[PDB]
Amino acid sequence: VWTKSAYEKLDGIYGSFDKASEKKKGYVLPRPKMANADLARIINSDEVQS
Amino acid sequence: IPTTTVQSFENDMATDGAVPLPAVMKAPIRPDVVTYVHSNISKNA
Amino acid sequence: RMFAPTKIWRRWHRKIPVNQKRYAVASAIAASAVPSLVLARGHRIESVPELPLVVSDSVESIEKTSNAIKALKQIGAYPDAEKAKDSHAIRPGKGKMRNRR
Amino acid sequence: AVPLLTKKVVKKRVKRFIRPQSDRRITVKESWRRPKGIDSRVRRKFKGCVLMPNIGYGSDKKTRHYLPNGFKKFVVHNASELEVLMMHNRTYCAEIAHNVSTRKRKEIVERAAQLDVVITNKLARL
Amino acid sequence: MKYNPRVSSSRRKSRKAHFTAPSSVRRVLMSAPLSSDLRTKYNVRSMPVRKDDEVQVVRGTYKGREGKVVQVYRKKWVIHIERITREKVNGSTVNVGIHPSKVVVTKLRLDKDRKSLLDRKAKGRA
Amino acid sequence: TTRFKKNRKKRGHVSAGHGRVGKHRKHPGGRGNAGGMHHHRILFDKYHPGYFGKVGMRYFHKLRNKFHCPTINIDNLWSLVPQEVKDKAKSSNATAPFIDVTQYGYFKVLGKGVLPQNQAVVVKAKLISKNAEKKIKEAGGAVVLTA
Amino acid sequence: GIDLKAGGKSKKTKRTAPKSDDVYLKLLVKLYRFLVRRTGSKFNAVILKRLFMSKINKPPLSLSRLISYAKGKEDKVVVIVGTITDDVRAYEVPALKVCALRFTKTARARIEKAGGECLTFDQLALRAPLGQNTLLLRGPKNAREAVKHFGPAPGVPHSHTKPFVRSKGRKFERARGRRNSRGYKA
Amino acid sequence: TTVPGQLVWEIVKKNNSFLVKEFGNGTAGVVFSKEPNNLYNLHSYKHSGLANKKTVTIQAEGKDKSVLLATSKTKKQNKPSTLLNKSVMKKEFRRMSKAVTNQVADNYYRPDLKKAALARLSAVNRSLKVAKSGVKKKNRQA
RNA sequence: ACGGGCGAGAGACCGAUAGCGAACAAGUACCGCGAGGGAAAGAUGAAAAGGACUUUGAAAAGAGAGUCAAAGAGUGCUUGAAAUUGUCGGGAGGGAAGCGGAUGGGGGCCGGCGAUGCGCCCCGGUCGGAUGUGGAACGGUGACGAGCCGGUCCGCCGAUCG
RNA sequence: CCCGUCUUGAAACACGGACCAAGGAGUCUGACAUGUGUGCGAGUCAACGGGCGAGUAAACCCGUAAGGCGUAAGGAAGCUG
RNA sequence: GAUGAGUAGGAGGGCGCGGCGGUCGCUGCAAAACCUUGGGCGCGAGCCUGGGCGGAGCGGCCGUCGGUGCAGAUCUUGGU
Ligand SMILES: [K+]
Ligand SMILES: [K+]
Ligand SMILES: [K+]
Ligand SMILES: [K+]
Ligand SMILES: [K+]
Ligand SMILES: [K+]
Ligand SMILES: [K+]
Ligand SMILES: [K+]
Ligand SMILES: [K+]
Ligand SMILES: [K+]
Ligand SMILES: [K+]
Ligand SMILES: [K+]
Ligand SMILES: [K+]
Ligand SMILES: [K+]
Ligand SMILES: [Mg+2]
Ligand SMILES: [Mg+2]
Ligand SMILES: [Mg+2]
Repeated sequence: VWTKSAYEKLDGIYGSFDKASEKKKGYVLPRPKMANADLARIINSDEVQS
Repeated sequence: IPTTTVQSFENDMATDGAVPLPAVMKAPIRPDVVTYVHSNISKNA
Repeated sequence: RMFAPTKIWRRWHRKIPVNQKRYAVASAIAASAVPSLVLARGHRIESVPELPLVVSDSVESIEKTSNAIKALKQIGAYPDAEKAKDSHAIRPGKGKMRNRR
Repeated sequence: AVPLLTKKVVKKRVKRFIRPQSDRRITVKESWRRPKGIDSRVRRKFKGCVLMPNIGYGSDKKTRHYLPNGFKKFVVHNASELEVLMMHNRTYCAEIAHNVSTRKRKEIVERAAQLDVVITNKLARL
Repeated sequence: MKYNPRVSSSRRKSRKAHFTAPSSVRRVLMSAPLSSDLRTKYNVRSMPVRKDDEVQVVRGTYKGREGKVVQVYRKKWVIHIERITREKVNGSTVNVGIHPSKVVVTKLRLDKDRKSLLDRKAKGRA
Repeated sequence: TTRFKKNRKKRGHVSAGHGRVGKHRKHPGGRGNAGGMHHHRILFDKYHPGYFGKVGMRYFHKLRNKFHCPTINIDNLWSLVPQEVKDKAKSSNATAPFIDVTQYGYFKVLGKGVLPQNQAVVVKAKLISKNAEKKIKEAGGAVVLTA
Repeated sequence: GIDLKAGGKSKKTKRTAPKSDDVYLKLLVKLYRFLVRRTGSKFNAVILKRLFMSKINKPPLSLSRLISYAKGKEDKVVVIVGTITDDVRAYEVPALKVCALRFTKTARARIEKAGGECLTFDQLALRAPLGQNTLLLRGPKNAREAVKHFGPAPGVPHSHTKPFVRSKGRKFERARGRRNSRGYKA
Repeated sequence: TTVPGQLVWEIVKKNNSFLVKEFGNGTAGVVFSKEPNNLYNLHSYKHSGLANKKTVTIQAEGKDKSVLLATSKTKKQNKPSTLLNKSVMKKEFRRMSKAVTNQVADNYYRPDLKKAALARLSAVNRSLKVAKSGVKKKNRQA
């Protein structure tokens, strides 16, 4: 259960993918090996099925 | 950006929420990393 | 004398990289927003309005446990607390006499 | 309930693999242990001696772990756990755990009768 | 949750303290609640059990019995009441020990010290 | 982690994997580096050439601070320039960036690699190699000596 | 009896799945298993085989080396099963289409600023299902410290294998067997 | 499943509070799933009630042969309280079967589990009838 | 800095052959001229309510009887394995016994040990019955818009079926 | 043919084993090395210490030109690179 | 489709014991332990269960940890 203030502070604490965090010096959130984990969308796409 | 609703209690007067979805909520979920770190740090106490 | 008597200078502690710690914390926070994972972890969230559950800042000023319970009921998180209270039990095994009852 | 299994159950061996010399020494239990002695006739597989188990005795996979009644065992501790077999009553049977009280056993038996789920030990604590 | 650093939550230490408590501490440990009427009158919840106090048992086989206390066996952690007794095989009568926490005080033997303690207890409650 | 130790898999196998004949005795070949010349000579010679003997002069009370001399290469000089200084230098051809490698903690500049193309550089250092100085001069910059 | 070695069974071991527990890597493995099965593409088979490999068998590729290998082929999608690291010795970064398991922050920033894109293998499947117009690259596998200690023993002739030493200096394995003036050389 | 169901399955197939395992990890291992939105209570990606956006839920209502048929709403995945579109059917088994078919298969919701949904509905209906009128046959003849 | 002294808080530690040698009148009993050596030993019951009384016996005790939820808890008293022993019952035995494999005699055990349902008709009893018309809430798709499509429940006119 | 063991060779006129219960033996630590998993990457490592904080031995945060390892090697050395 | 010997030795997958972080349960309508020509599952380590006794606690599952598995050692203590 998040309070509104804590939820708002989350962005400044953990930063994002693009910009860095204010509370963690030089930290950037990690990126996954898969951009889209929806396997069905990729497997049943027009490109693969063609 | 997705928006998160803020629940309002009876006492409060304004139902104004609309908090943008923080980037950390879309971070990769890695059970292996979580289990490894948890098991290693629980030893520290 | 026991074989290889235990010694205090056993490596009790671990030094995990801060980046890996932060990775784990971010992963846990991201998982907390998935209703399927929250249910799979054993939490009763069938009555929660939406996840992530964000409540008004007025809750921070509550002083009485009765008011806290009322706030939990209002936000729909009270069934989980009730389950936790009902699960109260004595620890099986020798741990109950090791100050973990 | 009509069991789904159709193939006959075939057992390659129905005798236990008893540990050698467990008949001779009381301190030596019956639970199987493979001899490692350099001269052991059992290890060397001398004819007329104690037989050693091996994968060749493996049961047919289709009939493996199937009880004589034609179903498979599943231990249930309460009526809530009983409902898991609602869609598998033709392949799985329920056995009530040994520590369940008679009061809960009655409810489990009633629910299983409602659900057409076979109980192997429905007469226990009656 | 305990926060005072000079109090222990250790089960061993708590049990040792309770079972090695001297007589003065045992007197406080052997407290009993007041009846409803006395509670309303004095604004006090519980009191240490005294010799000449009227007590009604509320638990055990003597749940309905009542009478005057005749002995406070602190060494045995019990109290004895007037007519709460039993017959031996010999046939002689012996009092039955009752724990003060399992009884209710219906009438207190009042003196200067008892009145002062009652006033002190009521003052904090207000 | 005890449960993953291989001795657990060897429970009930008598010799614990150390053999019936050879066995596992206390110190069958001596302690530590014993026999370096006599019965471990083959090992020492084939894996540790140069182990025995002494070479060179001694240096009583040798302090490393007076030999401290970090080095950087001209291929790494550009990385020291901030981005704003870099694009200012790219825009303006009438001036050259002035890098004091001492402030970044380098005493000597070595001439490995190449510099950015058609870029003059003024490098100040305590020492420099002949090749590095030649490369800087060819690039059109200059070298300054400091201490 | 039959005169066969080990009853005719194989004695070689190769990876058939990733040893890692990364769920995203598992999903990629499923994707490329399907691609290999239903397309029979050599590129897809190579990608699937490399997805199983250990860390040391997926060495990183430097940005400067990537640029050098992509020179003259900037229109093709460069694909590496591994990490791509930044190089401070590379000055000019062209626009490149790059697919890798992971990018360092500096390398990703430099590629995006230069005007390229950093792609994952799911995006690579969407773009080139059969690996068409791709440049498949591998990092330097044998360029690591541990490899220098492999090979012929340091003490045998013609051997340049690095020895194992706790410290470097005149007193550390330099006297006998390394000089003509102390016994023998090599 | 606010994140893809494939990822959710990759996470929860190893362990979850609804997983029931018995008889060890050898040949004797038996596995089941307890989540109410699993038609066959099977621990598989197909039937998983946790790793699928579209899920079918069929159970018995409190009283009067009422069967609860619920479907997970595709867009309200982040709203557990309103995540299930519920329908309580009190009519004949024929009407219940028609409704289940219409809500599961005819709209291409989850055609792959139409048979499972119909079988679950039949089992629930039989269980309700037996609970009302007591057991009357052993159902042992083939 | 701190395995001594006084006083405190904790533990992923041991649980009476473990843990200090010592959970107990333990550095005790006991041994040695001496320096020294050094054990074993915890658990009735909620409460003694700790077994009155009769009878046999020299007595210890036995047989009755009484207390207790319980003596199948009776003061070396929660529970009570194995080795080993007595009694009864079954069985076998020309200088070992035991054991592997296959049947048989005898015994013991097993009713999910082994079913009685299903389909089509007639009679009777209950519960519901459109693609029509209104209401309640809601969903699939689309773009958590429009449009299209759709199920559940309730109220009526017909239909007269399941 | 009686197991265990040493042995070229054991049923051995080879050694241990009268019987039962409980206890009973590749451990912890330091320096390395290969392999594998994980994070970051020309960097990496905050737990010497400091700021705090489950009213707290945890968790969280902090690297100024700190330090270790790596980022350059060859010489006994001057020294060159 | 082919194939199946294994001492020393290596490795994989599993069984079992006691804690810790979680999770799901059982128990005075009787837990643990122990007993039993009751029954069954697994090639096996073992496991599930009927009946008895006992009279207060215990188990499954996912991770993780260890003073974690005995027939021998003229092994130790106790008992016979
Ligand atoms: K035996
Ligand atoms: K074999
Ligand atoms: K070995
Ligand atoms: K050997
Ligand atoms: K010298
Ligand atoms: K002792
Ligand atoms: K008793
Ligand atoms: K021997
Ligand atoms: K002998
Ligand atoms: K550094
Ligand atoms: K020289
Ligand atoms: K548990
Ligand atoms: K049994
Ligand atoms: K465990
Ligand atoms: Mg016996
Ligand atoms: Mg420095
Ligand atoms: Mg231990």
